[PDB]
Amino acid sequence: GPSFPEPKVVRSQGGLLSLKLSATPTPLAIAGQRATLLTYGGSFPGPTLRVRPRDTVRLTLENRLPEPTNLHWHGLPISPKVDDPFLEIPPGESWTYEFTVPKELAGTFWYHPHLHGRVAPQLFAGLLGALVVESSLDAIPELREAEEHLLVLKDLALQGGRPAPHTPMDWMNGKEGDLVLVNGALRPTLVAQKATLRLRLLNASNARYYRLALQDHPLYLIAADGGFLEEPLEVSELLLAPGERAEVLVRLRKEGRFLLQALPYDRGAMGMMDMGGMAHAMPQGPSRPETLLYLIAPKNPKPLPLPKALSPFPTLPAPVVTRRLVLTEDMMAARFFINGQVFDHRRVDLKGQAQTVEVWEVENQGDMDHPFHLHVHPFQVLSVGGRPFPYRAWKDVVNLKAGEVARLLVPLREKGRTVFHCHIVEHEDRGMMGVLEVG
Ligand SMILES: [Hg+2]
Ligand SMILES: [Hg+2]
Ligand SMILES: [Hg+2]
Ligand SMILES: [Hg+2]
Repeated sequence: GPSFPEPKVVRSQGGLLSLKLSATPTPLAIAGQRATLLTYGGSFPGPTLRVRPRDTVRLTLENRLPEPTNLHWHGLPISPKVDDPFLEIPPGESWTYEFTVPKELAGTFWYHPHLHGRVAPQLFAGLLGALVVESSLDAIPELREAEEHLLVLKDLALQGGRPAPHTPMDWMNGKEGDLVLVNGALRPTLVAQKATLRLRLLNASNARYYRLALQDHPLYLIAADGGFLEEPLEVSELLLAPGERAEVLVRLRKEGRFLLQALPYDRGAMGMMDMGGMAHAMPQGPSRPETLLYLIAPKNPKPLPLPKALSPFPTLPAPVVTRRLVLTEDMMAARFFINGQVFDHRRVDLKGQAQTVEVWEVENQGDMDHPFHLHVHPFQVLSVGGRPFPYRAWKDVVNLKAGEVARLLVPLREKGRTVFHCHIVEHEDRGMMGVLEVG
């Protein structure tokens, strides 16, 4: 097959993507070994769904797992009556998700389970795939002529031919694995045919961070989680927290082999030690560097010029309310809180008005990085840690380091009950989630 493995794409036809997927234990070959994973569509990752604004999506999910499951349409500003975080599909049963892709939308999104208490083991086992919303912007020559690839960043650990079980420590930290894969492949080679690459990036890991850097090259950020930036932004590196997406242009500068690496990064994971007194928690420190893929540049590369502009970001109406949501931890209990409470599906925590804008101040008072996700309502990050964000774009996950405050501009779109939570998914399963009702 192609040197660079990417999930099979399923495209809308005549404005309709109609597809049946089964969530099923699947024997496959992964990273040179045989394993049974939990998959959608018999593959890991699941198939990439590729749609356009105004398309109809009709997706029937059949649950062939021994426990309930559902789908979360991550990043999609659709109704929570469709993207229903409380819906349970029992084992053996099916459910059809039907929605229209919003008109003003573009980017890389994804799908995976969202059932409180069950997310971490299901996601870790392989239940995830990408969804790409194509844009008329993709037709401008500076993007059209680029070579495009999806990179699904997901790690895994195997034990006895199956995903390794969660340990107590995994529930405290979020589980990371030793197999650090791209599209389910171990350190694949991307033999570029064009001098400009357009890479769509997805962190589908439970807890692992990817501090992305390509040897000898900057990256040009062109999209965040849920849409384009206003113009390309040059960066020397790019951190993708769990749940985040980005799109970058890579402008290959000379012939040769360049490593795309996940550089060392300390997200505040903890170990346990006993040094003659203490049996207490201790910092793991930074992750070890990982090579994600080998990028081979073509002969005499001459990259396209960058787009001078992408998409103008809407200036939003003036906000009508400010929220404050404080994140805390009880590490030894593996419990996690928002404003001093754990999730209760019966309890509404915030009540907001559709079509108004809110300011959300999210404060991490813990010692671990916590990536904060809000369903249904994409937001504009104004600042994090008191530093203004260097671009305007739609996001749905924002990373907060220990002590940091994020200030978000949150337009409320669809009416109904939805959730917000930490995207270190073990933390969500262990309580770090709340309920927003929009009316
Ligand atoms: Hg998610
Ligand atoms: Hg979720
Ligand atoms: Hg110690
Ligand atoms: Hg968290």
